[PDB]
Amino acid sequence: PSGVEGAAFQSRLPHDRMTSQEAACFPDIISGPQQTQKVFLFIRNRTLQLWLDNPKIQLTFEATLQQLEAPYNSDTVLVHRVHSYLERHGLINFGIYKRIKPLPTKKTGKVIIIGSGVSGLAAARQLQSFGMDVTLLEARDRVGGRVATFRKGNYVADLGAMVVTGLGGNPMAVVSKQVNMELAKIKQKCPLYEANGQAVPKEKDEMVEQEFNRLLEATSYLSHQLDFNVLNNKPVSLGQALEVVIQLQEKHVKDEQIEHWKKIVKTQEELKELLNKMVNLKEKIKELHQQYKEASEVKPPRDITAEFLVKSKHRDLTALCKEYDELAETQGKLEEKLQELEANPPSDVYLSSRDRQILDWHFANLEFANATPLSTLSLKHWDQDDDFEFTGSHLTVRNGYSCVPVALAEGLDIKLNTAVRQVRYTASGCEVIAVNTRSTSQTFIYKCDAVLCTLPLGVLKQQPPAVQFVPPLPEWKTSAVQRMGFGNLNKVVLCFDRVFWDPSVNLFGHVGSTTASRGELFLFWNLYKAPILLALVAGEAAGIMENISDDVIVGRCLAILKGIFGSSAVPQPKETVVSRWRADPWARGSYSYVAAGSSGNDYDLMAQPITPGPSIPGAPQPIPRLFFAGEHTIRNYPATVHGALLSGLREAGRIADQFLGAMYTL
Amino acid sequence: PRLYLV
Amino acid sequence: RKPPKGMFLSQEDVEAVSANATAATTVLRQLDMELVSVKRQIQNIKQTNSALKEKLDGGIEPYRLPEVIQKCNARWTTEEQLLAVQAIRKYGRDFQAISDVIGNKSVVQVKNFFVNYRRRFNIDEVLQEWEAE
Ligand SMILES: Cc1cc2nc3c(=O)[nH]c(=O)nc-3n(C[C@H](O)[C@H](O)[C@H](O)COP(=O)(O)OP(=O)(O)OC[C@H]3O[C@@H](n4cnc5c(N)ncnc54)[C@H](O)[C@@H]3O)c2cc1C
Repeated sequence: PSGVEGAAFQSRLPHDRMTSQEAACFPDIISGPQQTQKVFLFIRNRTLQLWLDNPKIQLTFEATLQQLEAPYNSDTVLVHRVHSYLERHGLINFGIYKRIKPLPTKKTGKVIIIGSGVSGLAAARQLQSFGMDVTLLEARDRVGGRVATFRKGNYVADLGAMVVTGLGGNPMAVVSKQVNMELAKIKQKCPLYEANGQAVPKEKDEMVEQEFNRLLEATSYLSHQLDFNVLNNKPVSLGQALEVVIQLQEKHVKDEQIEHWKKIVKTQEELKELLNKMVNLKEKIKELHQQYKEASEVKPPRDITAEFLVKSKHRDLTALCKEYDELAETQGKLEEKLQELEANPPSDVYLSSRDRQILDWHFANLEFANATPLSTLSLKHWDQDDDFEFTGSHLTVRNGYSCVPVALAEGLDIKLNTAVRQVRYTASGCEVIAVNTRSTSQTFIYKCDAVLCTLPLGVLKQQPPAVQFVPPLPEWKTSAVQRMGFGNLNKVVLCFDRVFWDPSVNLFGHVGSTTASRGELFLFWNLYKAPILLALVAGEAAGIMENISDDVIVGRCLAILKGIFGSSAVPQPKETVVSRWRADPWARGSYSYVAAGSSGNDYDLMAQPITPGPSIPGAPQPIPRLFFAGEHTIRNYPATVHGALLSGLREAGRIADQFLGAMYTL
Repeated sequence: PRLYLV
Repeated sequence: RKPPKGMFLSQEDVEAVSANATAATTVLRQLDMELVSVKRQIQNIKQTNSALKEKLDGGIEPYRLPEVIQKCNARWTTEEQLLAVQAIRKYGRDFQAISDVIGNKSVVQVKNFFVNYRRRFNIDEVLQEWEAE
């Protein structure tokens, strides 16, 4: 879309309808008359358009009203309510922009942000823009968290986030205009290469892939239409479901054969009954011919009875010869009907070992996309976020993704090498106890009005806990933490001195030997300016390959590449890097997935802030003190950068509303 | 999620 | 509404393949043994039929009696009358058979005879004795 309505789409909002969040802030309008609403919606959309058309400068209420028309610019308290609402929830003026009105003289309220991942940084920038005292505590020696970017010489490769998943509605599309991001499209095509090192034929390729998608759609049918979602009390995984589908597909292949051969024996048994009849007729024709012959040996003259006997036997024979000719007719029809059925048999097998191997690569792809064994994904919900995916080509940050968190970090109080150990929240406020990662006995205490926690789900999962909450987090929250899935996927960076692969092909697969190793080095990326190949380790294999040294991994890398490109066409890699996210103490995995027994609803539970008990018993209900942002908190955009980004924006708004008050609700 | 599928 | 075309997933079959731990492998083997059972039964009857076909070798060629294309006549020679009475005794009301035995009489002329000479050839007595067989 384009124009005013396109801005609403780009901002993930329906252009012609008021959202649930809008209904909360403008309950007068939404319950009011249809005319008012359309005015409101326009004002909203028009303001968004303005900010979007130029996101490198702050959009003020002045500048907004300036560029509005009649009758829309007549009511200025409406325009102000709109502008503020949008600015509060980071729909306008977010990221890196030049401020027209320099920051307020002095700050209001104090917020400690745990972790300087993208969600953290996003929220921090916002809160500071709202004029609050903000300090981030990063355990690492760098910003970005799960946005890691390897750099050496001219080699640049992302060990974490890498792909901008389409600009159509992406808040990152805004960010990319604010930051020097070199965005390059990824060409869809991905040729496969079997264990031998030779390409899968386009005949096979196209119609294994087809079967894959067909098998997926099948599981969806099991899930929704058949409601196959519980089995022995345990929730059904996607893996379980796929297995069941494949089995039912193998069963059908056999059922076809059985009823086909069963049709042959029913015709083969008709032929048997006919041949028996034909033999018994040739028996009696043999006998009757003899009798007629003997009757014709009686030379004339003969009396009438003896004359009749010759005539009789003649008739009786041509009668039986008539029948046999009609039976030889029937034999001719059934004899070709047997050659009919035996000519075109049904499918021999559902999939061969060679087929099933290529299909396992497609499962590995799915296991990569979810960063987890398909036996862990929720059947019903694994894809619950589908309706919200952005439009457009997927792109790669060619100059490295780190450029984004780094750029966001500018002008922020970030305490690097500071590992939070304990969060203490009470009715009167919060203290955060952290240590120095280097000399771990050196302690820090932080006092604040509110704590925003952007700790990765894998961290919140640790047992025994890496961070202690005082008081303990409520049962509903910890249940959500356990229920949810935190996955794992690793990357192998190979830096060569020369390009030896197809320069116009961005990615190519490798089909592994067994199901067990289907994710092991199953995919390779050529994206960057420099000659760098990037190899993915996914699924079950991801977890195990962490116990294996770099040399051994880089070995297996070259082994596969040699088999594909030539034993002497693959040189020794100048620089090599291997990720270990599950081992990394500040991640404990890669990103989240909807685990079996979980749902999208859990992601909402994660976002719900914690309100402490009262100090003095019988004193009023306190303020919410402990807030959560992060990739694992955003139901509609989990496991992404923009997801984290938006969660950050979200919490900042909620915190600001809480501590600076919402003026825009009159 | 499904978004990353190659 | 319905499974993607080519995929076969009935409510019943889902329950059957997920009845226990390896109810999946059980069902797939019952059919694997069924397939063997039927496939050897094919070759059994294919063998049985192959034998019955060799016993029909040559057809009925050395047993065919050449076509006697003769012109239908109106007069009843006393010979033809006697062939009739005998054909009646042997075939009953099968007018077609009788017509072939005599050869030069149409199926209707045979029926005609049955009424005209019914008087003199006691055709009632002749027919009731044919029934007694
Ligand atoms: C291999 C891989 C590839 C990916 N590719 C993509 C992609 O192509 N596209 C995409 O959109 N997304 C991708 N993602 C996901 C994306 O990187 C994350 O979802 C996002 O960065 C999460 O941001 P966050 O702020 O929620 O968490 P993080 O970025 O992890 O931030 C949390 C921060 O808290 C810090 N911390 C942890 N424990 C403590 C403690 N005790 N005290 C103080 N600080 C602490 C951590 O060091 C970290 O900096 C990928 C992820 C992985 C693992």
